[PDB]
Amino acid sequence: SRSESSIESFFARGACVTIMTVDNPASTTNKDKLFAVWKITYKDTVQLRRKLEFFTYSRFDMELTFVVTANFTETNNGHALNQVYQIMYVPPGAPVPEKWDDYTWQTSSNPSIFYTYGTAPARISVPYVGISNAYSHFYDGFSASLNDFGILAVRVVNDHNPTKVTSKIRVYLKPKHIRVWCPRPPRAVAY
Amino acid sequence: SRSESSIESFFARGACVTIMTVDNPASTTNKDKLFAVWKITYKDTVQLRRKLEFFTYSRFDMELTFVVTANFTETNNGHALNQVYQIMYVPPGAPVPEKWDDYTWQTSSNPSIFYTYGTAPARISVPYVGISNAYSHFYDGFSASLNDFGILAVRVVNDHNPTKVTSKIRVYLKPKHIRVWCPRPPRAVAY
Amino acid sequence: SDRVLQLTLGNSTITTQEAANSVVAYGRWPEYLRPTEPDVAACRFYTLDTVSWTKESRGWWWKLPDALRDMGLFGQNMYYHYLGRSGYTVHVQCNASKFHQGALGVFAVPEMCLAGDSNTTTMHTSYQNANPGEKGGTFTGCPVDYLLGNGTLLGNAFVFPHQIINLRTNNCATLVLPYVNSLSIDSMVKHNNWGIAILPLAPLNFASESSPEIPITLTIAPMCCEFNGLRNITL
Amino acid sequence: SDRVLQLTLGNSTITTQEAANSVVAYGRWPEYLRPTEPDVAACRFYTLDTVSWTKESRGWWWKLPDALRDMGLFGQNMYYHYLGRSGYTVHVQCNASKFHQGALGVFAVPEMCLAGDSNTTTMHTSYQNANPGEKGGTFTGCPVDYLLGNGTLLGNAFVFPHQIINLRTNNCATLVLPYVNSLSIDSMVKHNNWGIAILPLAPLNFASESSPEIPITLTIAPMCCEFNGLRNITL
Amino acid sequence: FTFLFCGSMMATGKLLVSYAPPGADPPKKRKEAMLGTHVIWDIGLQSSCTMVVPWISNTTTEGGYISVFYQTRIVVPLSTPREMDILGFVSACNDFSVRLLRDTTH
Repeated sequence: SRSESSIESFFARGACVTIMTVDNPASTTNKDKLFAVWKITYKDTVQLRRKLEFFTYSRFDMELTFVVTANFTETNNGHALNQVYQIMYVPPGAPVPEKWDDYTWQTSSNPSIFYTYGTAPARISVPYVGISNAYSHFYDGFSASLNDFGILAVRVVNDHNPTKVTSKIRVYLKPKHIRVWCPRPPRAVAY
Repeated sequence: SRSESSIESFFARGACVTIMTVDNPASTTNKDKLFAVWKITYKDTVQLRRKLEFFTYSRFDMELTFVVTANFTETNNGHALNQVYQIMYVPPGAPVPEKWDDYTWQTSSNPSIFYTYGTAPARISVPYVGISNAYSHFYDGFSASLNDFGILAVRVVNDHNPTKVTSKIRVYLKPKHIRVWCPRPPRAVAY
Repeated sequence: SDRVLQLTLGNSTITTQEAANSVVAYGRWPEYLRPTEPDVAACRFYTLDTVSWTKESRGWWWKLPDALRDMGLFGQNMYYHYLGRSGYTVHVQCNASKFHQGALGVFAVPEMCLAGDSNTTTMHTSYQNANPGEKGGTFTGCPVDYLLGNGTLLGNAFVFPHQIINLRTNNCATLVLPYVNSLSIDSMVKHNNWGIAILPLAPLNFASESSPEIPITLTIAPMCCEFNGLRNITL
Repeated sequence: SDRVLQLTLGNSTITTQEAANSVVAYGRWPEYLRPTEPDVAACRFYTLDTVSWTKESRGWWWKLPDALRDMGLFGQNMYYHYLGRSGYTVHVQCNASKFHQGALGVFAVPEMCLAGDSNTTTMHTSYQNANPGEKGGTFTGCPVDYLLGNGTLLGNAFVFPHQIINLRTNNCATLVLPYVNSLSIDSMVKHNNWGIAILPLAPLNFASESSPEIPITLTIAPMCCEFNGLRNITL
Repeated sequence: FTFLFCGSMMATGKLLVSYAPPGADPPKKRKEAMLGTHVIWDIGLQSSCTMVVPWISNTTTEGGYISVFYQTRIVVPLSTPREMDILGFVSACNDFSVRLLRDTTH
């Protein structure tokens, strides 16, 4: 009897990949400026990374869940109306945004999702968007530059509010329908 | 193998067309007065415009999505109860409103949608409302005055509040079931 | 084992051990991509630099097709074709007596990378150092031997298909590796498919004084090779 | 003549005149010796140095296979095989208008020797001077033009198979020459089978001022080539 | 690739269209291009030349090259303008398609 043990249940978990931070300041703070940009990789985390690394090749439908919690940074009795956050999924190779202003931010192509705080977390799925037939966790030679599933972009959709509201985008990934080729001994230590 | 490449997926995108601004002032501000009026065209934007312009004739079911975010303009600790915004879709050739007061604003014909802030964005659809068999992106000669899909109208439904709440209507358009006749070389530069 | 037979791939002459157990990588045979197909011209035994297994040795390693870059016909197609794929019949023989004692470990690592926990940046090593040709490379006690040169505790190096040349048993290694990679065809020049490494499992010990060390041999034959687009015939 | 068709010997592209009369040497077709057979690799159109037919010209000449020594695949087999034989489809086109007047003479001399009544000693000329490659040689008014460069009154140069590129007729030359020699196979390096020479029968005269001269082109295809013994693959 | 010879009916010559697939560098001398896939195109026989390009792939870093060479040279009849032109027309093949939709507008 061998079930839960199978591939489709070795990765059938919702593990965090990244934690991105945004804000809605009325003041001029260009550092953590409104926008948040992060390169879609598994590389940042630990848990999910080692798991995949048991193999050399893969194919997986890539789903993502975005729970978003906020708060008021300054010790003030100030207020804020419920907010919205546009989550821009960017497919590999496109123009990467900076200033939350730019044309790219209107996309007309890139799938984006607007979410209103204080509800059931954000959710989408990107099927096997491999430029090859598989996602090579390792690649020996010269073109490291992995595969690239794209980049995630989130900003505060609502305008500048007298009371600065800081938020966080906890990103989780369930690699549904995963397939793997030729295993390696796993990484002994830490990264 | 040619799919995503086909017409039904060349335009199967939700691209912004316009960003309209409203307010709920207790003070007398007749400029950005309560009402917002905008001529339904693709002409304002860039991205969506060039796309269509690849062809000379078209038919498309015209859907629209209205995400609405707000805020308090004045640096005050003042408050506001959740609001509602009547979105008036106006079919081409009707009386265009001014003062948010007028008879037209009661319509009895024009489809309008009331929305309560802080939920799933506003959504409707207008099928091929062409006075011809197709929407000519270009038309050579004399009657420029395009085709006219009508005008969008939004106001704050709730009465005057001591604390002035400014909102924005981000309008997106997915031209579902689109059909095109005789292509032109696309516009080289900018508009 | 006696009754050993030679196979002549037109030009090449073998005279194996006999047969005494062979290894197929994940029970798969090299078959054609479903192009320039040289067949017999570039599907014939080529012998790499015979290396010296010494008491002190840490091991050896080669990349595919890298090693066979300077190999006549196969190497031509390789250099004259942008797109290309192939298979390999690895044959590592090591002959000693009944007065020598040791165990050889031949592994087949698809994409055999080496060192640097600087995942941030891999390859790093220079193009020349990453591609040491027919002459081959050696592990060091940087290809850290007991970490497969790649930070991974060697005791598991048995994940990849392999045979153990145990002196007191078979004096040969026979590994068949069909084409592995995400791509259907590949830049042979730039990308290395397989990694044939040969490390000592048991050390080399010889009775009294004899052969102060012994020799290991790698002759490999390309299996069903093909290529795309004949580029400029640069001579 | 219109309706001209291209033939693609894998790599090569032709687009002939159309067809307008071809010549078979002694009504014989190149057939296999009844070996290394490259086929399509070395049986594909190669273009020699296009030369300039000028009022003043005396003629031009090439040796087979000599000219095609520096020709990719065919030249490899040629240099890598001690014993070897072949055939050739000589195609000499010369395009002008209805404002040019002249007559070109293309001859196929099996063993086209040049000069020296010193029968006592032939060859004499140096190995390099006897083998001028793709670039070709020219007659002089020493290859004495009206003596076929070989002491024999040119008026008879019509013994060998030939076509006359008469400007006002066909703007092409199509000569097929099966393998001729006493031997069944030969030292391609050392021995030249055929001699394609092209001399003016009528001079070049052009109306008023136009093309101060015109161009002649030699693209030839080896016909059923084979070789014996693959020597050292010297790269 | 399709070429239109924009010279006189009276004018002639042979040109050479070449394509060295990826990896190979531009073939600097006639011979180098000629050695590979080449098309000898006679002017004095037709104005229309078409040479199809085989297998290629994108990520918008190096591909192939297409080149034109004076196989022979231009034959001018009598007193005709010694400098005429040519027109090139590229078009996709049946097998040509696309994937992953992006943009650019300002």
